Amino acid sequence: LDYLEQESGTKHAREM
Amino acid sequence: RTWKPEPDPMEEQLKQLAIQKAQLENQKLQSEIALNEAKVRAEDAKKDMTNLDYLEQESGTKHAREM
Repeated sequence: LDYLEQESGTKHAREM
Repeated sequence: RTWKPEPDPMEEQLKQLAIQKAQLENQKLQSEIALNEAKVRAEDAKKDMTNLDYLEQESGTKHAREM
């Protein structure tokens, strides 16, 4: 899950 | 002639417990193989995460997201 979120930019999107 | 060798309760049981022990040992080995496979999968996931972190750092994606 952490790899998919990092690859898809979901973490970056949620950071903003 | 009419002599039936009496069975020994103890010596009887012990054998049943030894059979149970053998079965339990086989199940223990199976569980150990399962655990080793699970650890292999976990290490593969960690390797994938490390590869992702290396690619992001090399390509500057981390720097881009930092801004």
